[PDB]
Amino acid sequence: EADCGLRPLFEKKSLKDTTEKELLDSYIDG
Amino acid sequence: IVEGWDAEKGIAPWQVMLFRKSPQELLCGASLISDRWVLTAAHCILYPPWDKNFTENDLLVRIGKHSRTRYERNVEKISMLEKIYVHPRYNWRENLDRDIALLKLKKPVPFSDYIHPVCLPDKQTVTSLLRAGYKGRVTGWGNLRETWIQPSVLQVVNLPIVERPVCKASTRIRITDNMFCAGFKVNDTKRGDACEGDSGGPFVMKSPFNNRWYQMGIVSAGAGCDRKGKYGFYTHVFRLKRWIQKVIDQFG
Repeated sequence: EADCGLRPLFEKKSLKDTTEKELLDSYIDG
Repeated sequence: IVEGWDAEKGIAPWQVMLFRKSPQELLCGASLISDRWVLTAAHCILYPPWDKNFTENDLLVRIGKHSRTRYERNVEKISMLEKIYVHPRYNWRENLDRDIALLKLKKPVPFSDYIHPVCLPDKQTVTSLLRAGYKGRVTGWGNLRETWIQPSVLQVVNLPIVERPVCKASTRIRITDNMFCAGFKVNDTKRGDACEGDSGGPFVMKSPFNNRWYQMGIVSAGAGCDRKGKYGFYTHVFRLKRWIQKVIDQFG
């Protein structure tokens, strides 16, 4: 439960995947 | 998945493959939401127009996979189902409203670098993240293009959420409160989409606040490949969360 949505091979190792920046950059409103 | 790309290992460790025992074949995508529960689309289980009327003994789920076909020994976990729960208000005769199902594993699956559950959304994640233009990620092993073609490994694609009025106006099919649409526009230089083999897989968003992945949607009707549609339609997971929690609480 408290561990949900955190990837052993990415978030837990302070690594990013090849395209998650596209997702982050899409958050533009306000 | 159309105009997607090869998954990095462990990129979506919640990805689940719904798999038929006999004949042995990929049926649909799905997702891991706890060590005991898997989410998919109801039309992956029960859809008589496509001769689908599966019971628990017809099906396996394959968890931790990357290759579409290889037996990934020591990484994947292949599980029988104890019970299948279809939303009581799903009605295949009419439309794909409430296109959701829960699969209870016979045994809890052990977590690994390749098997880990996704978060369910709450009200805040919907309000802050389920917004037009915001991109989520869809994963699956569906076809790469029209037949009138299969990927060797799990495919990844990032898709923008479509304005509700815009999606309502794109089709004569009713877009209910329990659906949202995603997909690029005609002038875009990206053309990502989901195909039928991707049905039941997750539309997931990474939170800019806590770095967690939240499954906002389930692929219900992608527009890619042989459908040649306009926008893809997704089950709005939060809108059905009351039912999800009810089943887990009652039958967990």
